[PDB]
Amino acid sequence: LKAQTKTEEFDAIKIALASPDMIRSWSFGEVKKPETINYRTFKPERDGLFCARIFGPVKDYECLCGKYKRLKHRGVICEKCGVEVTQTKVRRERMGHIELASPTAHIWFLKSLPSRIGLLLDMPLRDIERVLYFESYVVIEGGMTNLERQQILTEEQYLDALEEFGDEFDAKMGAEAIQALLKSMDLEQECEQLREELNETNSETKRKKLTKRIKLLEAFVQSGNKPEWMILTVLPVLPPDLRPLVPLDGGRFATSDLNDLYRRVINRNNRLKRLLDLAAPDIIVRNEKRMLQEAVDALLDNGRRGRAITGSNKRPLKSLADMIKGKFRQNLLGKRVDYSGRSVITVGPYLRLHQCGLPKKMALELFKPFIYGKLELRGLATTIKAAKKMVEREEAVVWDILDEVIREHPVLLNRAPTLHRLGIQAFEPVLIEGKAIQLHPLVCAAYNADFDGDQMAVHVPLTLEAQLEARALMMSTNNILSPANGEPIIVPSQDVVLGLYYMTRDCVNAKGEGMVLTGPKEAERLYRSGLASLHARVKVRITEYEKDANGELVAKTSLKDTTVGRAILWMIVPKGLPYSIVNQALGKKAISKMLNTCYRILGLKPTVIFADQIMYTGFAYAARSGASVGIDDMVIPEKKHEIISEAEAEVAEIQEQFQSGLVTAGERYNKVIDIWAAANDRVSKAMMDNLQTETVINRDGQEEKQVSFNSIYMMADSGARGSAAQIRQLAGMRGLMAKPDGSIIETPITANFREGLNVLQYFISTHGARKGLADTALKTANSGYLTRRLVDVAQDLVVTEDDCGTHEGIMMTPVIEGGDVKEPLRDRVLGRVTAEDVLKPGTADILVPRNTLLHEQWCDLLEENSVDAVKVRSVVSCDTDFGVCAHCYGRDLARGHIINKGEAIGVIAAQSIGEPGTQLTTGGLPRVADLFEARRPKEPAILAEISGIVSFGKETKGKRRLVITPVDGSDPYEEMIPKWRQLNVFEGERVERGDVISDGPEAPHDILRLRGVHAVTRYIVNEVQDVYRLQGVKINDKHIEVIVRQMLRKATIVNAGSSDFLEGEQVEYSRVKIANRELEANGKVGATYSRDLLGITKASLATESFISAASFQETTRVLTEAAVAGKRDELRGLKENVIVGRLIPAGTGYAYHQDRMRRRAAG
Amino acid sequence: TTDPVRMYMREMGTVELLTREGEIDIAKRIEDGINQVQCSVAEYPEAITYLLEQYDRVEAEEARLSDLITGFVDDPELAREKFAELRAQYVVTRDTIKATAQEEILKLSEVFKQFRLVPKQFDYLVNSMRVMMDRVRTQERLIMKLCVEQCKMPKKNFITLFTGNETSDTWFNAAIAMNKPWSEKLHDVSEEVHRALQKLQQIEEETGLTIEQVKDINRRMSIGEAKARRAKKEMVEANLRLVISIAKKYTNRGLQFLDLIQEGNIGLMKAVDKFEYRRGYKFSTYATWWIRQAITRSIADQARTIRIPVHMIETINKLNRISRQMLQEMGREPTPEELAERMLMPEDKIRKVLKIAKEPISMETPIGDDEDSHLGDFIEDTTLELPLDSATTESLRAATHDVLAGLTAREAKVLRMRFGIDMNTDYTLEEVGKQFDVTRERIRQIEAKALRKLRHPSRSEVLRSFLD
Ligand SMILES: Cc1ccc(CC2CCN(c3c(NS(=O)(=O)c4c(C)noc4C)c(=O)c3=O)CC2)cc1
Ligand SMILES: [Mg+2]
Ligand SMILES: [Mg+2]
Ligand SMILES: [Zn+2]
Ligand SMILES: [Zn+2]
Repeated sequence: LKAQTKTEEFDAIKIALASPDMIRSWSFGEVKKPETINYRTFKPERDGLFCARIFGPVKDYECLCGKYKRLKHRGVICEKCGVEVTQTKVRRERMGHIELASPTAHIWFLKSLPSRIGLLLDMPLRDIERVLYFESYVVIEGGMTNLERQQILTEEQYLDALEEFGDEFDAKMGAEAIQALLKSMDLEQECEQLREELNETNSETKRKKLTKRIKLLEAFVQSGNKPEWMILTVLPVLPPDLRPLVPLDGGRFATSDLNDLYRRVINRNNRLKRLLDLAAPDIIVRNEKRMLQEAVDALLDNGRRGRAITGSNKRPLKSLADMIKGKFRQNLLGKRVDYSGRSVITVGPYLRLHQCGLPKKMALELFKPFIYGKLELRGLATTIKAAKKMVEREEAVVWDILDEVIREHPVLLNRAPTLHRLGIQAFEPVLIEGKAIQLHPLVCAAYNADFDGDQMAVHVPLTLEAQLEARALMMSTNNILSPANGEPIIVPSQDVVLGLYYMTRDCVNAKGEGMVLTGPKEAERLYRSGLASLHARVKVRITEYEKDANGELVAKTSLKDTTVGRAILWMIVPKGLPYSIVNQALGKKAISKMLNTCYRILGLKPTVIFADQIMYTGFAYAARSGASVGIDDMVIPEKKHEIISEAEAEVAEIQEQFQSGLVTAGERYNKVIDIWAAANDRVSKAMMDNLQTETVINRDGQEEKQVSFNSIYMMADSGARGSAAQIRQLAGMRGLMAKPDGSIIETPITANFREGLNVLQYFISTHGARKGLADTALKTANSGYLTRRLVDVAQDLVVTEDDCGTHEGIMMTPVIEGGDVKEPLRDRVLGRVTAEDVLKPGTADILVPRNTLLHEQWCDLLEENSVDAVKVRSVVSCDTDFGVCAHCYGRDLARGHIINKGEAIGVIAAQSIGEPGTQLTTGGLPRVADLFEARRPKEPAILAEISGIVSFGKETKGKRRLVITPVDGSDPYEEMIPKWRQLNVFEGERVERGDVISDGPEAPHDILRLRGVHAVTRYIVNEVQDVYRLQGVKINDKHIEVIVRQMLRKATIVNAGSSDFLEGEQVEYSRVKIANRELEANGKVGATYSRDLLGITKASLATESFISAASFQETTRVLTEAAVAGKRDELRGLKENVIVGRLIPAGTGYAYHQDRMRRRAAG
Repeated sequence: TTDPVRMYMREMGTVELLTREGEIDIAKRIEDGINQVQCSVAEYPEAITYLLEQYDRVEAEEARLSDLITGFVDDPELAREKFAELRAQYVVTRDTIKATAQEEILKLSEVFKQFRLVPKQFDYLVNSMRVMMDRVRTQERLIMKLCVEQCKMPKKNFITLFTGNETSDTWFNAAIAMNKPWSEKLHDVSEEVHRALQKLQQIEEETGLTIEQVKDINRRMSIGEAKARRAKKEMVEANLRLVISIAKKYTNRGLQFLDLIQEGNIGLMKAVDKFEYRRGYKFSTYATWWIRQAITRSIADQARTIRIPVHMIETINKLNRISRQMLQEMGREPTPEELAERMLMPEDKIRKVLKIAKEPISMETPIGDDEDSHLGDFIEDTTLELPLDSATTESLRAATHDVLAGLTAREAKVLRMRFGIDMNTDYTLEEVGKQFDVTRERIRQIEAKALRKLRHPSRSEVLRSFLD
C-alpha cells in the first residue's frame, strides 16, 4: 500500500531550519521590484511585492490582463502575463522569495537570548557581531601555522599575517565568513574530540561546561539541520494578502507595515546587486551590506537593533516576529464568533431552572439559517431567498416555526468573568417580548450575577454534537452541585430563603394555636382562608417516608408537633425524606442542606424539580409576608450613649496616667484603642440582645419572649442577607476606622448610620471605603493572574486510567487547629476512596474493605464507630503516569458518582481554587501564591539532614559548623550554620532526620527532601487551606493535590545505566524506564532518583509541546530554541489542539484521540 | 555601537582628504590607465576587422550609426570617409607582413585610436579578447596536465623548449627523444595533446597573432584596467564626505539617511567616470551636480509605497508653494479651485493629483482607547461572498435545473444553449440552428415559447422569488 501524497488529516507538526533551496521550494516567483500597484490603474505591478504573476489574480477566476475572464478556463496560465486563473484566495497562500546578493545573518539565531550561532561555534557574540560589521577579520580552517581556527585578526594584523603564510591559512569577514565557519564545522568530529576531553581532565569547572555543549551538538546532528542554514541566502516573502494594500473611503489606501520593510529589503538588496557590477570600492559595498543586514533584521524582528520607525509615522513598524506574539504572561483575547449575541439580563421567577428568557428579536437573528431551513422544509417558503424575505417581513407565520426550531435546542449563556465551568451554562430557550434576557434565579448564584445591569452573552450550539454536549454536560440541571466542593451551588438565594424561613418559623400565640389536622392539605385550606396564622403551634397528622429498606420505601404516619407553615411545606418534599428536615426554622443553611440530602438520597431528577418548588414557593410566601424595612426597624440599644460615656471615661483615665507619666506614650495608644475596641463589642452585643428576642408576647397566662419577628432580624437570622457585622453599623456604633497609614484611630466612629455621621466621622469613613474599592479591584487582578498560573501548570492533566492499582495513599485526619476541630474528618474523606481497609477499634473487622468509595452512608458507618484516621488515595500518589486513575481522584462532580474516564480535571481543579480567590485579603491571597510557587521563606528553619547524634566543630567564621554523626553509617555530613540565629537543637542529643534544628518557617523543599512526598503534599494542602478556610471558603483537597502533583512532576538522577546522572527529568519517564530495565536489558542499574519540588510558575515552564509553549512563554525564544532542534509536537496536550483547531484530547474528544492515538505506532 | 551610520562614519573617517594637486595625481593615473587599454585594444587584429564588419552592417541597414560609434575625435557623411581612412590603413598594413610591417601596424592603430565607440561595443571587443585568451588558456592547460600530473613530467624542463613557440612540434615530438626520465613517458598522451593543438595555432589565425603576442596585449590591458579602477576607487573614497554634506539636506523626504548617501555615493562614482581635469573645473563643484542628481532621482523614484512618475512628483511640489504665498495672504487658505488657477494645468486635476499624492496608512495604526484595537482590525473583507448568498446560488442552480427538466428536452437544450447554463460559452442563435438541422427564425420561436412556458405559474412561482 502507498502511504499518500495530497491533503489527508495531519497529526504532529515539525519545525526546523529551512534550506535556501527549501525556501525556493515555496516561492512561485522571485519578487524583483519594490513596486506595489500602478498608481493610476491601481493594478499590481509585475513583478513586485504584489503581483499576479507570482502570487495570484486580483479577482476571482479571472486573468489579470483580462484576455481570459471565463470561469471554464482554470489551469490556464494566460499567455500575455503569467497568471493561472484561480480564486483570489491563493493570494493569501502563495509565497515568494528574494535572492540575496551577500549572505545575511538571521536575527533570531543571532540575538535570541543565548546566541545559537554563537554557542554553536562556541564563539562570543561580541566577536561574531564584530566580524559582521567588518570591524575585524576571523580565521576559518586556520591550518598549520600560527593561528587558531576561530581566532580573530585586525586589519593591520591580518595584513602582516598574510605576508608570512599567503595561502594555507584563511581569513574572511562579514556574513560570508560566519557562513563559512558553520559550513566547515564538523559536528561529528567535534563530538568525538569533546568526548575525550570529558573523561581525561576531572573538574567541576571543566567537565560541567564540557557535557552541556556535546549534548547540544549531537542534538543538532540528530536534528537534521545544517549549521550554514542560519545564514540567509534566500528570503521568503509573505503572501501579499496578509500584508494587503486595500483601499479606504475618501479614496486613501491603507497597508500593513511589512511593505515598508519588505520594500527596503528589496531596495538595498538591489542597489547592492548594482554596486557589485560597478566594482565600487570596498568601503561602500561594505556599507551597503551592513544596511542590508539591518533592513532584514527590521523585517524579521524589529527591536534587536535600533528599531526602524515606520515611514513618516513616528511609530515603529510591526515586524514578522511582532506578528506572531499577539499579546505580563501573554493574555490572548481572540476569536469573535458567529451565531452569538447579548443584552442586559433581568429576572423571571416563573422559569423552570432548566430554561431561560430570550427575546423574540434575538432569537429571530440567531437561529436565522435554521428558520430558513424549517421554513422551506414544510413548504411555507418556495426557496431560501423567499425565506429571507419572509423573516425580513417578520411574517406572522414564522413565529410558529421559530418555536419549532427553538424547541429542544439548547443555547449557551455566559457572563463576564468566566471563572469556574459554571460560568457558561446551557438552557432551553423560552421566547420573550422585550430586549432583555431572563435568567433563572437559582443560577444567579453561580454566575455571580447581580441584576444591577449586568449583561450576558448567548451562543447557539450549532452542530448536533454541540447540542448534545450542551444538553448532557452544559445544561443547567446537571450542575446543581459545585465541582469545587460537592455542596449545592444551586441553593436558594435571598428572597427565596427569607420566604421559607418566615414560612417555617413559629410565634408564641396566634390564630390556629393548638388545633389538630388531618394532613397538610387542610393545613393550607386552614391558612388560605384566614383561619390560622402561618406560624402557629399545631399538631397535625403527617406521613413521612424512609427508603431505609434495601432500596425500598417505608411509610410512617404520626401526629407530629409542628406549625401551620411547616405543615404546608411538607407538601413539597419528596418521598424518602424525614419530616424532621422541615420541622425547624429553616435558615439559608438548613435550607441548602435540605437540598443536598435530597440529591444524595433520591437522585438527580427529584432534586431538580424539588429545587424549583422551593423557589416558587419561597418567593410566593415571601410575597405574602409583606416583610419590609423602615427606620424604626433598626433599633438602637437603649444603653448605647451610656456605654460610650463609660468607655469614654476610661480614656480620660489612661490620660490622667499619661500626663502623669505613670504610663508611657505607646503604651497608652494601645491601651486606649483596646477600651474602645472593647466598648464597641459591648454596644455590639447590646443591640443584638435587644434586637434578637425582645419581641415579648403573651400566651393565655402572663408573658413569654421569643426570637424576633422584626423585619431586619429575620433577614440576618435566616441568612437571606445582612450579617450581624453589618447590622452593627446600623444600630450600634460603627467601628474604629484607621487613617491611610494603617494606624487604627483612637476615637472610633461613635455614631451609627441610623443616626447621622458628622463631618469628621464621614471623612474618616472615606479612607477605608476608598481603599476598599481600590483593594478589591486589585485582588481581582491578582486572583486572575493566579488562576491563569494554575491552569498553565495544570491543564493537560486528564483522567486517563481507571485504577492504577496502587495500595499507596495519604492519611486523612480532622484538622484540630489548637482549639477545637477547625475542620472534621467526615469532610476530608467524603468521596475519597480508601487506601487500605479500615478496622473497628477491635479488629478482624473490615468495616470498609480496601478501596471503597466513601459516600455518605459509609462516612457515617465510619462516624458510628469512633474511626479516627483513614488512609485515602490521592492524585499525588497515583501510580499512573501521564494522567490520573479514576480511583485515586475521588468522585466529585456536579454529578455524585465517581469521576468518569476522560474528564479534564486539572482545569476544574485550577478553576475551583482560583475562582473564590477574590474573597481573600503571614496570610492572605499572596500567601497562597507563596505556597504554590514553592517560595522558600526569608528567615528559614533548618532540619536534621540525617538521623543520629550531633555536635559543633570549628568556630564563628560567620558559621560554626554542625557535624551530625550516625549510629551505623558514615559520619561525613557537616553543614555550616550561622551561629547568630538561635538554635533549638539539644547539642548532645540525637536528632531524627527532619527535626527542628532551629526554629522558624521551613521551605517546602526541605519538607519534601527530608520528610517525604506525603509530608510536603500535606504541608501544602493544609497551609494553603489554612488560608482559604479562615475566610469561609470551601475547596475539597482533591484540587490542591492536583496542583501539588504538578508541582513535583520533576526529579533528579543519582545512579547509572541508561540516563544522564545530573539531569532533571519527569518521574513519569523514569518510573516507566527503570521499570523498563528492572526486568529488561541490563539492571543498568538503576537508576535511583530524587523527587523535586517545582513552583507552579517554574514547572509549567517545562512542557513538551512547543506550540503550547509559544502560547504562554515568550514566543520568539520558544520558537528559536525549538526550531534549531528540529523538534516535533505530537499534540496530545489540550492547549495546542485548540490552537490548531482540532478536537480537545479530553472530554468527548478523549474517546477520539485515544482511538487515533493507537492507530499510530501501528500496522 | 552597531548602528551602521556609526561604523560607516568611522570607516570612511579614516580615508584622508585630497590636496588641490592630489586631485590631479589621481586624475592623471586614470588617464594613463584607460589610455593604456585604449592602446591595448588598438593593437588587436580581430578588433579592427570587427569594427570594419560592423560598419559594413551600418551602410547595408542592419544596424545604426548611433549603435556602433559615439562620434569620433570630431554627420553620416563625415563618418563614411573617416571609415575609408581606417579601412585604408588596414589594407596596406595587411599585405606588408613580409619586418618593416612594424612601421605600418603602428599607424593602423593610430587611425583606429581616433574612434570613440559606444561603451557597449567597447566592452564587447574587450570581452571577445579575454574570451579568446580563455580559449588559449584552455588549450595551454590541457597540454600541461596531460604531461606533468598524468604522464609524470617536470614543469622545470617543460618550459625550457616551450618559450618562443608553443604552436609547432619542436616541443611535442622532438623533445620525447631527449631520452629524459619524462621523455619516453610522453608518448601515451600524444593523441590527446596534439589533436586539441588545433584551437591553439588556429587562434594565431583568427586573431592573426602567435600564442606569443596574444597574452602580452590583454595582459598590458588588464594592468591598465586595474590601474584605472584603483585610482577611481581612490578618487571616490576622497569625496565620500561630500556626499554626506549634500545628503544631509534631503533627509526626511521619505528615504533613510544612509539610503541617501549610498545613492549619492553612486553619484560620486559616476562623476568620477565622466570627469576631465583638463577643463580646469574643480572636481568639487562638478561632483555636487551628479550626486544631488542621483539623490533626487532616487528619492522621487522609490520613497513611495505607490510609485509615481517624476513629473507627478514635480507637479506636486509647485502646489505646496502656491498655498504658501497665499496661506497667510488669503487670511485662511486658498480654495481647491484657487491653486487650480495658479497652476498651469486643467485645475480640476488638482483634485486628481492631490488624491494619488497621498501615502497609504499603517494598518497597525492605533485607534482610540490606545487599546489594541488597531486600524486593520476594522478593515472588512469585501472579496468574500456571504452565506445567505452562497446559499441562494446553490439553489438557483437547483431551480433552473428542475424548471428546465419539466420542459421539453429540446426546449431545454435550446435554453441551456442560448444562456451559459451548464455549458462553456453561450451560442449564437444561428450556431444553434445548425446544431439541430431545423433552423433560424425557428429556434428563436422554440426559445420564446419555452420562456413563455416558464413564465406562468406552477412554473413561475419558484424562480420569481430570487428577484428582489
Ligand atoms: C507555532 C506557534 C504557535 C503558537 C503561537 C502563539 C499564538 C497562538 C495563537 N494565538 C491566539 C489564539 N488561539 S486560539 O486557538 O484562538 C485560543 C483561544 C480563543 N483561547 O485559547 C486559544 C489557544 C487566541 O485566541 C490568540 O490570541 C496567539 C498567539 C505562535 C507560534
Ligand atoms: Mg449576586
Ligand atoms: Mg454589578
Ligand atoms: Zn492575461
Ligand atoms: Zn491512581
